[PDB]
Amino acid sequence: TEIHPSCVTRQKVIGAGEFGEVYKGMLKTKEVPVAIKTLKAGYTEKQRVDFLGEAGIMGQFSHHNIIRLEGVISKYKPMMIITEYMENGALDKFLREKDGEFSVLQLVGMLRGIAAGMKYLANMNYVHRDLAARNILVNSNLVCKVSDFGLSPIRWTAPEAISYRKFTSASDVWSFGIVMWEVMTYGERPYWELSNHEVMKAINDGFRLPTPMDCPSAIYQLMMQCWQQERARRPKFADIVSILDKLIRAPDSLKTLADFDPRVSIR
Ligand SMILES: Cc1ccc(C(=O)Nc2cccc(C(F)(F)F)c2)cc1Nc1nc(-c2cccnc2)nc2c1cnn2C
Repeated sequence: TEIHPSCVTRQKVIGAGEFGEVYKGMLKTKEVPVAIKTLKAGYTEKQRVDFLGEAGIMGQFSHHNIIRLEGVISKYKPMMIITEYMENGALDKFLREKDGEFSVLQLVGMLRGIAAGMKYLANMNYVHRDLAARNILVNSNLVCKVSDFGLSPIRWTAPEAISYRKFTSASDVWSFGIVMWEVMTYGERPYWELSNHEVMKAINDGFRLPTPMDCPSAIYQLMMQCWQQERARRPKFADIVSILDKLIRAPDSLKTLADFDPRVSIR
């Protein structure tokens, strides 16, 4: 959809872009709130291709858990990508600002949503490469929409994508496992203070993130299987969506928690 510049008003700056700013604003069709990514004058050929390519793929995406493209401005400068505005913003910040305020069923439902959007992207043969809670937006219905703000990560990346740039939907499944851990922990930093290199050496040496507090056994088992070293052994996003859907629809299944590895405090 081509949007006319007269239908768009920018208000706030809310981020930075490839060669532009990200704004909040209002779109006419009263006025829907929207987010606006601009491509400022002097952008390169390559930048133009990535910008309008991004706009095109977003326009072909149509799924509940994928950021919805309101429209594009391509015939006027600056060029713009206009999406629905997501009131609660990015999931990582959102969960960190709302620590403990959600039920396990709400959290697992946020994970089903993300995994559904990811299954859709993998099925459309789109490799995300930067799946993290910082790239997931949350609307006022707690509905998670996969997005990409393109500031690209090691900690969320599969070992083969690190080691030799093999980015696939199986590498996105690894990232999704990290996202599961981010969610169930209310936005804790994966591996905490380990450096990037220490994170790579811990993974390749077989360490995996431990269980979040208050995490259903089935949810930890699932993220653990997203972190298989052998990429062919990881669940497909269809497997993930399926398991999450069955857990949610039979919610007692989430009452069995995985053990939490503590630290001492004694009577
Ligand atoms: C304005 C905008 C422009 C682009 C995208 C986006 O996600 N594009 C994209 C690119 C590749 C792949 C995919 C995917 F497959 F994953 F879907 C999406 C999202 C937004 N919308 C927003 N951006 C930002 C934003 C914030 C900071 C930096 N960049 C962007 N904040 C927003 C919104 C909507 N609400 N809010 C709060």
